[PDB]
Amino acid sequence: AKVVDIRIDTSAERKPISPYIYGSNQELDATVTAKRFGGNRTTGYNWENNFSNAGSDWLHYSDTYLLEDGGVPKGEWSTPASVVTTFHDKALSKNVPYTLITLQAAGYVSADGNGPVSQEETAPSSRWKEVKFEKGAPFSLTPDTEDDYVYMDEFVNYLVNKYGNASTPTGIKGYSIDNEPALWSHTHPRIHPDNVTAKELIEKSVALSKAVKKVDPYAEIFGPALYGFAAYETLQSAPDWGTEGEGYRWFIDYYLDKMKKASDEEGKRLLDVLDVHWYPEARGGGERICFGADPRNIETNKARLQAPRTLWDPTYIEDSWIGQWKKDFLPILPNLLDSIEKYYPGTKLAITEYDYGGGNHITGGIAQADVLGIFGKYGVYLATFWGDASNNYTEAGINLYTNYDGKGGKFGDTSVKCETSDIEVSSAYASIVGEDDSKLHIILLNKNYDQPTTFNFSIDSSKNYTIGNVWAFDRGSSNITQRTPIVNIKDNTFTYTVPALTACHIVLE
Ligand SMILES: [Ca+2]
Ligand SMILES: [Cl-]
Ligand SMILES: [Zn+2]
Repeated sequence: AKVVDIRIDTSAERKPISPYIYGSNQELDATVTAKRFGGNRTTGYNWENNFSNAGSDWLHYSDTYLLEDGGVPKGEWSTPASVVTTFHDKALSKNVPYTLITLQAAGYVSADGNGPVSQEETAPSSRWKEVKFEKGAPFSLTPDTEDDYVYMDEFVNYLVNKYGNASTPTGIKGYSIDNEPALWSHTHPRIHPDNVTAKELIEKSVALSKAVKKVDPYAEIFGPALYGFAAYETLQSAPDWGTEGEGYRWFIDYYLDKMKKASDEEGKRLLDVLDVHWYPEARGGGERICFGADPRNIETNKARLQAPRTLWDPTYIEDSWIGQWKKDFLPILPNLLDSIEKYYPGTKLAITEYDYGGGNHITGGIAQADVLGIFGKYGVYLATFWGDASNNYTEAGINLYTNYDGKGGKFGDTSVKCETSDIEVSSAYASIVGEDDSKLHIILLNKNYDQPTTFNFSIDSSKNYTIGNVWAFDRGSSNITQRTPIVNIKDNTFTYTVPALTACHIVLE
């Protein structure tokens, strides 16, 4: 039998878990705690008329896709910002406390919904409106659709007028500086044909942040929404990186340092949240764990289970180009957080797109639960999964934290010390509520593929626990079901054997 010791000390290493790590980009069958309006379609979205452009995703079409996909009623298609107000209204109706709205920085937004934009209609042209961050004339709630410009501060003003500012109960809390700027010239060449420079990205980020914060001083600015590691390192070989990056280990440090400098000159914080996208490059069984992975490939599934360790564990070297060539930047979350500490202390960290794959397989659910445990433990502020409602095991992984009992039961909001003797076969995360250890929550993941694992728990707490109720999912179902409670707790010790490939949430009282 495989035997693993779990040691918890409810008084030790206490740290808040940000509530907003359990979010999504799409409409999921899960209770989520943040919603992001972002990704490729948001770069060219025009709040005045709701048109947007597919870019490379579909023939550079300008059309009504976001109206249709967001479920906006036809009677509101010509109402300013109806894509965004439907998106936020839906989030509020689902009791989601954080909405993150992407603002447009690549330079232009769709003028029309008339179909493909030719290369000869690359902006500026009749097919586009130029974005300015500051109107510099009085705002209107009925923006002028006939002129040549779309104003970001006027868009924010419309939202704040409707919902209140970000400090209020219904306000939109965060705005993103566009999406994947190092891919603008690939995804949106008809808006931004040139490869983005580091200098342009800082100039725009600073200017947009200033413009937003004049309207809503409480709103959080997120950037740069980088697509993946090569953008973290060099802004995708940006044309000015050889000069701008002198003395910087990677583009992340340059971005933090320059946003801090601009904030110090301005006299207020202009970057609230360092925002990146992380689609694992980890491979197993001869393929990446996401983007077309075969769920029959057991070696891929095993690699998916271990891949979350690249986020935090210095001993884990994944099979990928990042694991091979970029060891100096792994594990990735401590590297990002260390950069924040060195170059812009107090900046938060968000993972605004990610997907570990296997979302309809038990290993996608276990990996998802592991990732959410890591985000909480290591201090990520906000995270939003990218993927649809067919990812039933990913959704179970989210609900294990946000709604394990179907009536709103949730993981605690204060992380506490919880160590496993075998980080390969298992993960375990523990939390309490506020400062109170009366209820101790434990997420316990058995990564053993084809055998049970016996866990010997030893807990140091101010309480003497007498029952552990249990909810779990497994290969039999992604529905989270209540299991027999743990009852033989002797001096805050117990033994609990869990079947192969099972994810559990234990609630001790
Ligand atoms: Ca206009
Ligand atoms: Cl990018
Ligand atoms: Zn689903």
